[PDB]
Amino acid sequence: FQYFGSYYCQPGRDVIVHLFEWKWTDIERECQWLADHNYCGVQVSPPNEHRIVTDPPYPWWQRYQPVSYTMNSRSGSETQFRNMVTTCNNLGVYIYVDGVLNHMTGGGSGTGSDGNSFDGDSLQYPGVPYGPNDFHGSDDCSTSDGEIHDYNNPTEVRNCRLSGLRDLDGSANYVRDVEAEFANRLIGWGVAGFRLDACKHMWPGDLEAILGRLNQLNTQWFPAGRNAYIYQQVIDLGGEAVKATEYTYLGRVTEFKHGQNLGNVVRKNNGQRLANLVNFGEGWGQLSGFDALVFIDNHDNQRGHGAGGFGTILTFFEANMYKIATAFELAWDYGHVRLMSSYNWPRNIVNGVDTNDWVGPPTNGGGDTKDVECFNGEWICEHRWREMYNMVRFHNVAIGNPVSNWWDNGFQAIAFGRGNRGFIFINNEDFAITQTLQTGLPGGEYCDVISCDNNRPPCGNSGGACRATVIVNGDGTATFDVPNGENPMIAIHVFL
Ligand SMILES: OC[C@H]1O[C@H](O[C@H]2[C@H](O)[C@@H](O)[C@@H](O[C@H]3[C@H](O)[C@@H](O)[C@@H](O[C@H]4[C@H](O)[C@@H](O)[C@@H](O[C@H]5[C@H](O)[C@@H](O)[C@@H](O[C@H]6[C@H](O)[C@@H](O)[C@@H](O)O[C@@H]6CO)O[C@@H]5CO)O[C@@H]4CO)O[C@@H]3CO)O[C@@H]2CO)[C@H](O)[C@@H](O)[C@@H]1O
Ligand SMILES: OC[C@H]1O[C@H](O[C@H]2[C@H](O)[C@@H](O)[C@@H](O[C@H]3[C@H](O)[C@@H](O)[C@@H](O[C@H]4[C@H](O)[C@@H](O)[C@@H](O)O[C@@H]4CO)O[C@@H]3CO)O[C@@H]2CO)[C@H](O)[C@@H](O)[C@@H]1O
Ligand SMILES: [Ca+2]
Ligand SMILES: [Cl-]
Repeated sequence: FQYFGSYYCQPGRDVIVHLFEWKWTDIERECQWLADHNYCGVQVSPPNEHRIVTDPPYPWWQRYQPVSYTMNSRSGSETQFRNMVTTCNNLGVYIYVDGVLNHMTGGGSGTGSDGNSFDGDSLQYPGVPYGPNDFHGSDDCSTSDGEIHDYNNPTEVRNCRLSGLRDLDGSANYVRDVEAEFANRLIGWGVAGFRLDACKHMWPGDLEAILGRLNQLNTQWFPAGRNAYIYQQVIDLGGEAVKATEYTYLGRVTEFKHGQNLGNVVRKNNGQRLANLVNFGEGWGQLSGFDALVFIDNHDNQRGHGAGGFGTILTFFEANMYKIATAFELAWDYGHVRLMSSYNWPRNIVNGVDTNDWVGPPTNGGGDTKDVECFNGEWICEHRWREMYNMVRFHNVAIGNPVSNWWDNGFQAIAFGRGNRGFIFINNEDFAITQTLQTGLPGGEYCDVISCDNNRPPCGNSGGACRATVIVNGDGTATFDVPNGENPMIAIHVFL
């Protein structure tokens, strides 16, 4: 039985970006920028035919209610999808499909994004086709409303309806065949892998049966005999009967503890200290790095969906702390890193819940999506922020080097290197620090890539606040002058 947790990237590329609700034409155009900045790939929103919800008007979450496995979605047509995949693959930037296999729609009836009808009440999905026999039901789920309530009951979690979403019978050969045909069609077009939605709600044995039906990647671009890359969404913050460790034998698993812990640390919640990150990773009770897909925030928890709440996870709304957490995550050596890329919406937290957590992407009406224009107040484009992409370059130069030359002052300042390739100093204190440290880097003149454009003089001041150059002495020490406040961190590194 094959393992699907290994990704495939061009040399010098590694980090993934979730281009949440981006249209295919925009992702196709973005792949040139992503390749130039040595990102490895893109997670795309569910591309199959999905529900069109008009009350409320065209929420993002309509794409998590499949109507069929045809390929006309809010992000564009099948033609536009295949154009995107071909162009991106040709640039060495790969595509990971948000694959929604646990369920179809909730209740009610309507027309999906490709003109096929559905009826959640009668369990009729003629575009597939699925009927009542293809779903779990009262024989499989004994809760009074048929929905999931008790996360200490694995059978309930896996056989009942997640928030009323009609729950497919993943044990049936027909459903396994239909879902593998969908995945294999995507793979045949050049898709490199999948973010598998709601895997906590599916039996690992059913996922194993589906994955065992997959074809290997398309050799127009990928090496012969290469399994697709599979990472599985399982929210495991402890204290439940379904565990992430149940899924790691199939592929990687989303490590939600990672963003919870880094959010709490950088926020200094309940007396947390940055110095505690000295052993961050598996030693914090998390998955092994090889098993983990890691990220500061995702499309659910930036808007309170999933575990819930707004006092821990860091997002673009907390931009300064968010950059600190992401910089640490990119400079560290733990997990496959995914960066969220968001759109703005009128987040309105009332009694701990965002009342507008349903709002979809920038739109002119009718359920369309507007062309991306980064930094216009509608598209956030975190992956295009200099502090992000320069730390992606830092991360790339550092690939294969362990953490070295760790230093901490005991509280909210840390520093560490990656072999002889890069060094970062993070000052999360409310004061300024002047500290000479062994960097492990060759002597020379370096630029702070958090504030400057380049890694060596001329440093480049496109952001307007490029700091004075950092001198690494012949002995490898450098004196770091890091004021507290905005971007309170200095990162330096060598060239490839
Ligand atoms: O139709 C009848 C039906 O109406 C109501 O339900 C509807 C609901 O109000 C409406 O918002 C929508 O549901 C959305 C959902 O709100 C969105 O979040 C989105 O859900 C997908 C999500 O984006 C995915 O990333 C993925 O995340 C899931 C996890 O896989 C789950 O495990 C679960 O996390 C739980 C976690 O595991 C636990 O440890 C604990 O922390 O609690 C968490 C749950 O709070 O939830 C997350 C986040 O949703 O999977 C989701 C599904 O793909 O998209 C949904 C579909 O559009 O549609 C509902 C159906 O109409 C009403 O509430 C029902 O009672 C009623 O039967
Ligand atoms: O070439 C395009 C642009 O490049 C340069 O802009 C950079 C910035 O120098 C970076 O600092 C960063 O900008 C982020 C910023 O770090 C982040 O804090 C956030 O700022 C928001 C803020 O959250 C919000 O409160 C409010 O004040 O609006 C700010 C943004 O206007 O988001 C910024 C990105 O929008 O990344 C950009 C792009 O790399 C250069 O300075 C620009 O002149 C240039 O157009
Ligand atoms: Ca299920
Ligand atoms: Cl996810």
